[PDB]
Amino acid sequence: SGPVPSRARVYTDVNTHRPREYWDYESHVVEWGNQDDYQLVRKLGRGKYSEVFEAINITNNEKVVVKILKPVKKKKIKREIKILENLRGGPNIITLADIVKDPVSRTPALVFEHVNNTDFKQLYQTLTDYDIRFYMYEILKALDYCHSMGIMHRDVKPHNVMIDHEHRKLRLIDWGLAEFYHPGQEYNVRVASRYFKGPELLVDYQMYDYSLDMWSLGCMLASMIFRKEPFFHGHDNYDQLVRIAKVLGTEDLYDYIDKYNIELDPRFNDILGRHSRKRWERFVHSENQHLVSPEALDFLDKLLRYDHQSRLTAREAMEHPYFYTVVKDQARMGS
Amino acid sequence: SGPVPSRARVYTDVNTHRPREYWDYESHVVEWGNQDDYQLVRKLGRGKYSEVFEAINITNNEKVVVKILKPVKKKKIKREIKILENLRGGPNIITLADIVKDPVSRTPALVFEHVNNTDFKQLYQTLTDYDIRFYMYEILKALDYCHSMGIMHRDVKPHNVMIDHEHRKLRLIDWGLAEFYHPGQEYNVRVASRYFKGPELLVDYQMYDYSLDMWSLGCMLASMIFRKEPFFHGHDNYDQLVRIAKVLGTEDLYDYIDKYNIELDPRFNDILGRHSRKRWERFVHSENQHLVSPEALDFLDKLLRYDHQSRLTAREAMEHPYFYTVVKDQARMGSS
Amino acid sequence: SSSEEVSWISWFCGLRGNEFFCEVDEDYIQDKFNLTGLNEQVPHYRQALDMILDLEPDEELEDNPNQSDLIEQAAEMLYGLIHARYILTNRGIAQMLEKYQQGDFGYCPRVYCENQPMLPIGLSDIPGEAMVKLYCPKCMDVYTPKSSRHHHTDGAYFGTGFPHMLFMVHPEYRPKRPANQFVPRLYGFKIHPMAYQLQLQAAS
Amino acid sequence: EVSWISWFCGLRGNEFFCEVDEDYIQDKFNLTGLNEQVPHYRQALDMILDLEPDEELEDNPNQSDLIEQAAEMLYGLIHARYILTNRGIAQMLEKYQQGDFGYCPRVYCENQPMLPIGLSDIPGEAMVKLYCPKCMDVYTPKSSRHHHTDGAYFGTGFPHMLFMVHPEYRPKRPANQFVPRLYGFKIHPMAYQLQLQAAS
Ligand SMILES: Nc1ncnc2c1ncn2[C@@H]1O[C@H](COP(=O)(O)OP(=O)(O)NP(=O)(O)O)[C@@H](O)[C@H]1O
Ligand SMILES: [Zn+2]
Ligand SMILES: [Zn+2]
Repeated sequence: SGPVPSRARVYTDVNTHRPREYWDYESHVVEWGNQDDYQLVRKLGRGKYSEVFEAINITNNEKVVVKILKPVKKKKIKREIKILENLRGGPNIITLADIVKDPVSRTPALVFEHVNNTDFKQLYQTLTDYDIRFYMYEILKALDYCHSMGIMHRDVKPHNVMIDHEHRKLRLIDWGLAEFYHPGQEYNVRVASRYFKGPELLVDYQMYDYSLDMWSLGCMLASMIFRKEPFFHGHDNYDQLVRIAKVLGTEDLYDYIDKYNIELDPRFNDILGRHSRKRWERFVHSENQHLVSPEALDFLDKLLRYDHQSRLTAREAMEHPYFYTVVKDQARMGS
Repeated sequence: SGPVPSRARVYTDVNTHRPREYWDYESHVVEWGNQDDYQLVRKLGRGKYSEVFEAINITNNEKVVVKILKPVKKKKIKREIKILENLRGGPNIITLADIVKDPVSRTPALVFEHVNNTDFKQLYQTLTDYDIRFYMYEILKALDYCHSMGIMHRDVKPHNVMIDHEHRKLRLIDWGLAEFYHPGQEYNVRVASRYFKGPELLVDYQMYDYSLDMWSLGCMLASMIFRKEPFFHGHDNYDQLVRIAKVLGTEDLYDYIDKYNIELDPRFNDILGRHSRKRWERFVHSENQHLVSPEALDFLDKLLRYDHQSRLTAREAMEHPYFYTVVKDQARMGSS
Repeated sequence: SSSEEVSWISWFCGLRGNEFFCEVDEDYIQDKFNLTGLNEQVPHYRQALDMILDLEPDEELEDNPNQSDLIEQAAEMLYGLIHARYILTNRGIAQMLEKYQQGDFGYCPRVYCENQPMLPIGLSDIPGEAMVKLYCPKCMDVYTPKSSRHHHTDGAYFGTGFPHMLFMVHPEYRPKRPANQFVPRLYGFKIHPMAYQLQLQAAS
Repeated sequence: EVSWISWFCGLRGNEFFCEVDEDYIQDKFNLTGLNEQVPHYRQALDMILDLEPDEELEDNPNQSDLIEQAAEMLYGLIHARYILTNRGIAQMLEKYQQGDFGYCPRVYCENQPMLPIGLSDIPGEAMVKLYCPKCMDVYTPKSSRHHHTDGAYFGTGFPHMLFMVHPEYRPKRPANQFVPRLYGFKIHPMAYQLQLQAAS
C-alpha cells in the first residue's frame, strides 16, 4: 500500500484504558487563576509561541516564572495544559503553577515553579562523568514517568531542561510540543528543534511513538560527552538527516525505510550518498576523553539508531551499565 | 508769636543718655539670616509697601510670619529694624524673628513670631469687661516698655494689635510709624490713622511726645466698651477734630491752643462751633452697659483730653482702679 | 536595481504621523504563523493583506460597498495591528530603537527630563478607544504627542506594553532619573505644603 | 496708528504676554531700579509709551535700532513685575480661562491649561516654560514659536504667587494615574532595570 505500521513496546496502552477526558483536551476547560495574583519583573527568554519572564506571586513574594502564550490555536494551547496537569506532581516533571489571562487582551499566561537553571555555557563547560550520568538518569526518570502516563515530549533538548546544579535538582519544560501516544496514530513530523529531530521526522514517517524522545535524548548525550553542541549540526531540514548519516552509516538507513517501505522524498537521493558507520572513537579529542567511557559509548549507540523500535526505552535505558554507579547510590529505587 | 514748646513729661531724656548707635539707625548695619531658612505658606494680606504671608522655619516647622518690605529708602526700612530690635524681648512687644533678603532681587524680608489673630472686627464684639481691662493692660505693658526705651508708636489701633484670644497672648505691630522721642523735637503730624489721630496732629503742633500713643489708645477703649468702631468717626482730617469736639467740648480745646499759642488753621474757625462737653453717660446703649463701669469711664476720661501733657502715661494708666482686679491675678504670677 | 518604489510599507511609513511607524520587513509577514488570529478582526482580511504585500488587484469587479476603497482602510487598519505585534519582536525593537537614537518619535515635554527622547505607545489596544501617546524612559509617565500631525494614529497600533517590553530586553537602555527637580520659588524661597491651597473648592 | 503695547503683544510667541496698561507704567514708582539694567533706559521707555523720536541725530551705534531692542527687552522686565500685581493677574488669568498659554502635555492632567513662567530671572540664562497647577511641575513650550521668550520676563514666582492670591483656582490632583501594563499586568519594581549602566 505504502508506509508500514509500527507500535509501542512499553506503556503501549496507557491512554487506551484511561478516560476520554484524560486525552481529549480539545474538549478541555480551564480554571483560570488571577492575573493580579502576580506581577512581572525581569525577562528570561523568548520562544516562538511565547515569551518568558520571571515574576512573583505578590500573595507571598515567591519568585515565579511566566510564559506568555502568543496567539495560536486553542489546540496547541490546551495540549500543553492538559498534559502539564496530568504530569505535575511527577518526578522532575516541572510543576504547573497556574493559568491566567490578560483581562482585556484575553491573552494566555502560564506559570510554573522557579528554577535557578544554570545556563549551559557553564553546564557543558564544567560537568564531569558522574554529573552527566547522574543527570541523564534524572531525565529518563521524567520520560519514563510521562511515558508511563502515555505522553511523549517531542521537544527534548538542552534548552528544555532546567538544571539547579547547586541543588542537583532538575526539571523538564516546554510541554507545548508533547502529545499523547495512541496506537496507529499519525502525528505531525514538524516537531522538535532541527538539530534534535528523529529520522521518522526527517522521512515523513507520521506514525512514531515515545521512542522519538529517546533519539532527541541520544543527541544530547553525544554533544555532551563528546562536547559538540549540537552533535548533528545540519543547515536545512534535509542536511540534518545527512549529517546523521555521515555517522551511523547509510546502509542501516536505507534498510530502515525498507523495513517500513516509506515514501522517501527523492530529494535526499542525491544528498545522502554512501557512508560507512563511523566508530564513535572518532569523536574523542584530547579534551573530552574523560567523559568518554565504554559503557557511555555503548549506551549511546543503543539510542542513536534509525529504527525507532530499536532504541532503548525509558525503563531500559535506566538499567544500562553506564548508570550503575549512579542507581546503586539509589539505596531504595522506589522505596 | 511762635508756638509754645513742651516736653515729654516722662522718660523725657531716655535717648539722650543713650549711645549714638541706639538712635542713629541711619548708620546701622544688618546681620541677615538665611532665606532658605524658611519657606512660604498662606498669604496673610497685601499692602502697598509690604506684603505679609504666613510661612514656616523649615528648620523646625514652626509657623512664622513674613512681611516683605517693598522698595523704599534704606531709611524707613532701618528705622523699623533698629527700633524693633531694641524693643524685642519686650512685654507684648512683638518679637523680631529675623531678617533675610531675596538672593537675587536683594529684596528685604522681615520675620516675626506667629499669632492667631481673631481679627478685631469679629472678636471685640464678644469680649467681656475683664477681657478688655485685661487686654488694655497688656497693651500698656508694651507702650510702657517702648516708651522706656524712648520710642513712640504713632500708629496704635485695633488694626495693629494681634490678639490670640485662645492663648490670651497679645502683641503690637507696625513699627514703621514709630519714632524716637528727643526733647524739643518736631515730628511730622501726618501720622496715625485718621480716626485715631491726636489733637496735636489735628492742629499741626509738631512737638508732641509719647503722650500721643495714649490718645490713640483712649480712642480704642471708647470704641470698645461703648461699642462704636471707631468712636471718633470723621470724614476728612478736619471733621475728625470736629467730632472729637462734639464730645470733650469746645472750651477745653480753645484753652489748649491758647496754653500753647498755636497757629490754628482758620479753616476750623467755622467748622467747630460751640459745644458742651458731653457726659459719657451719653454713650451707654442697653447693648454696652455691661462693659461700662465707673472706673472704666473715669480711666478713659483721663486720656481723652486735648492737652497731651494731661494724659495719663504708661505706668500711670497702669495703676488706675479700672485695672486693679486684673493687676491682682497678674501678681498671682509664679505664685500659685 | 534603479527603481525603489519599495513596497506599500515604505510608502505608508512615509506619511504624516506615520513617522513613529517602522517598516515591517515581510520576512515576518509572509510567515503567516504571526498573522494568526487577525483574520477575525479586520474586514476583508485577504483582499487587504494582499494590497499590503503588493500582489495584484481584483479589477473589473463591482463596487457597491465601494470596496475599491473600503479595502484601502483595512490595509492601513490591518498593517497597524501587525506593526504592533512586530515592534515587540526582538528584531522589530532594533528598528524602533533605530528611530529612538534619533528620536523620530520626539522628546520629553518636562523640562527636567532635559530633552529626553521618547517612544510611542498606546493607552488601549483597542481601535478608537485612544490614540498614540509617548512613554518617557526617564520620567516614566506618558505625554500627549507634540505636533497636531501625529494626532490621528491609534495607540493600539503601538502596544500598551511595547515600551515596557523594550527595556525588559534592553535594561541597559533605561535612562537615569532626573539630575535635578523643579524648585518653586517666589521672591526668594520655596513654598511649604499648600495643602490648604486646595481646600478652596468648597467656596469656588 | 495704534499703541505699541497692543502691537508687541500681537506678534509670534508674544501670545503669553498681556498688554500692560500704562496706569502702572506712568507711575514711575514702579519702573524703579530698572534704569540700572536696560541700556538707553529713557530713549527706550519713550518708544514704549509712544512719545516722540530724536530723528536727525547720528547712528554710529545704530542707536536708531539698538533702542528697538531695549524697548522690547525692557517691556519684558515690566511685564514680569506687572503680572505680579493683583491686577496684572486678572489680565493673565483672563488668558488662562482660554489658555492663550497652552495645556499640560501629561496625559493624566487631562488638557490642563498652564501659565507661563521662567526658570531664571536672568536674560538668556533660560527661556519661558509652563507651570501646570495640576501636576505642579514644568514643561518646555509646545510649538517652536514661543521658543525665544525669556523666562525672566514672566517671573520665577509669578505662578506660585497667583495662587497665593487665588487659592480657589488651584486645580484638583489627577483623577487617575498612568498604569503600565504588558500582556495583562503591572510591572513590579524594575529597580534592577537601572542597574545596567555599568555594562552599557
Ligand atoms: N506677627 C504677625 N502675626 C499675625 N499676623 C500678622 C503679623 N504681623 C502682621 N500681620 C498681618 O499683617 C497686617 C499688617 O500689615 P502692614 O504691613 O502693616 O500693613 P498696612 O496695610 O499698612 N496695614 P492694614 O491696615 O492692617 O492693612 C496686620 O493687620 C495683620 O493681619
Ligand atoms: Zn520625562
Ligand atoms: Zn500637568
